[PDB]
Amino acid sequence: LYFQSMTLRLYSYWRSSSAWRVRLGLALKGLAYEYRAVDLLAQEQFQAAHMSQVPVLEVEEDGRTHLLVQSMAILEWLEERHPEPALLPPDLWGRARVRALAEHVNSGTQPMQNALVLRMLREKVPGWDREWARFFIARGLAALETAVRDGAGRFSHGDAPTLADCYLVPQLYNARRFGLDLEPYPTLRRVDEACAALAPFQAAHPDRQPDAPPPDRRTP
Amino acid sequence: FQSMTLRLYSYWRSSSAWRVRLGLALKGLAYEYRAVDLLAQEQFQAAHQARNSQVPVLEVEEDGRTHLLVQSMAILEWLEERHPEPALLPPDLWGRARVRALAEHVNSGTQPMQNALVLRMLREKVPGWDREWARFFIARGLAALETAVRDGAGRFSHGDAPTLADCYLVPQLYNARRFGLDLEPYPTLRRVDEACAALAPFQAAHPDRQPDAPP
Ligand SMILES: N[C@@H](CCC(=O)N[C@@H](CS[C@H](CC(=O)O)C(=O)O)C(=O)NCC(=O)O)C(=O)O
Ligand SMILES: N[C@@H](CCC(=O)N[C@@H](CS[C@H](CC(=O)O)C(=O)O)C(=O)NCC(=O)O)C(=O)O
Repeated sequence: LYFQSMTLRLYSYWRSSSAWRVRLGLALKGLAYEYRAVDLLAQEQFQAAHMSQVPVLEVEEDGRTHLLVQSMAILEWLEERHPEPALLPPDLWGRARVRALAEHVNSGTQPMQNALVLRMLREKVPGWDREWARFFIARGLAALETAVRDGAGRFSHGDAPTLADCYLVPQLYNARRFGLDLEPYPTLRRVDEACAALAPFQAAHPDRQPDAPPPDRRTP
Repeated sequence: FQSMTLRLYSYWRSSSAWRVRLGLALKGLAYEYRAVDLLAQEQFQAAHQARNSQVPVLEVEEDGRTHLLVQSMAILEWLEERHPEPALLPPDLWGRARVRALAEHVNSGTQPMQNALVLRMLREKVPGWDREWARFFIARGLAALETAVRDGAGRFSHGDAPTLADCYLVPQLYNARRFGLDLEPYPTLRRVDEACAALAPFQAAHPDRQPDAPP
């Protein structure tokens, strides 16, 4: 049953792009949740000098707890459980398109720049991790720019936000982090600007999260 | 009215394409097989900064319009929505989320690490690193997947019928074997793989049955 007293708890790190996607689905659906910070920096530093993954959406209903993992799985659950406002359109072609744009990020871009990948690159070849990240992010953004520019609306798919924007916006933030020039992706930059003006996008941004450090205490 | 026709751009040994071959076979859907010369393609990509594209692509024509569906997971979701029976997702919200997470552990969490471009770039910087990396990341993904699958598996990854989860698992185990990984540490994955292998659709989708497989 779609029991209505579910409470939600998100395990999140302020600048995790994977967690940010889920923050965006939650914000866009107008869903309240408890923020449970997971300090991935502390865990990295502790593990170095010698498991907890993000996102996890914990759903509690009357003494039963469900732990939902994988951003895409979590977002598809949100869309089934709370269908309005829809972040997938009702037509099947559009659904496939939106899922493909999400997957270009989910599977095609982010994994190549995740923190474990980058750490293992730069252990073998100092400095190369950031060059690698820029290469693979640029490749993913080029695929997106082409696939989006196709009959583009104001957003990645039509004239309202969808799951595709939930994946695009955090990925462009990571692109900027690594110093990738975004000049070649004008459609993506336009979409990013349209999203940035919306209250739910503002709410989900890293800088607004409970665990966000001030600017002068952030690593690159 | 032009009724729906399916054409799959595939390469016999591509795990991403195989996933979609499994969805199509499980649903009893005929399709035209369109072979892609992936090895020639990847040689070009490597020499040209991979600017040029991926399989699978499912080309669908209906009512005079053509749709090119990309990304295995998006294609498989479309097949499940467009042709519901037999179902490759469970009916209940919690089981759907579990099956999608299992699928994504492979789709986003294991296969990208071992993508031919990723391994070529490693191999260009440090010869042999590609093998070490693939083995590390596939084993890591499979270890996590074993734990997750064991909590909910029946005969198959989720309960007692095949689901999208098994469409991701089976090709990924075949790739693990290509990289020489011991599969002993994943007994649940192996038992599920064996249950799937016995089924006609899995047999039909396997690399060795495809038109582009070597003699
Ligand atoms: N495909 C998964 C990706 C999850 C993921 O990469 N999570 C990272 C957070 S995203 C972040 C990079 C980012 O901002 O994209 C990273 O740490 O890699 C993580 O939890 N790392 C800690 C760990 O595994 O122990 C998903 O979509 O949920
Ligand atoms: N997340 C995507 C993955 C697609 C993918 O990696 N496709 C590979 C084929 S899968 C294969 C590796 C495999 O067997 O997994 C590989 O050759 O990299 C491909 O077409 N590469 C050529 C290119 O990018 O130009 C999807 O699920 O469709």
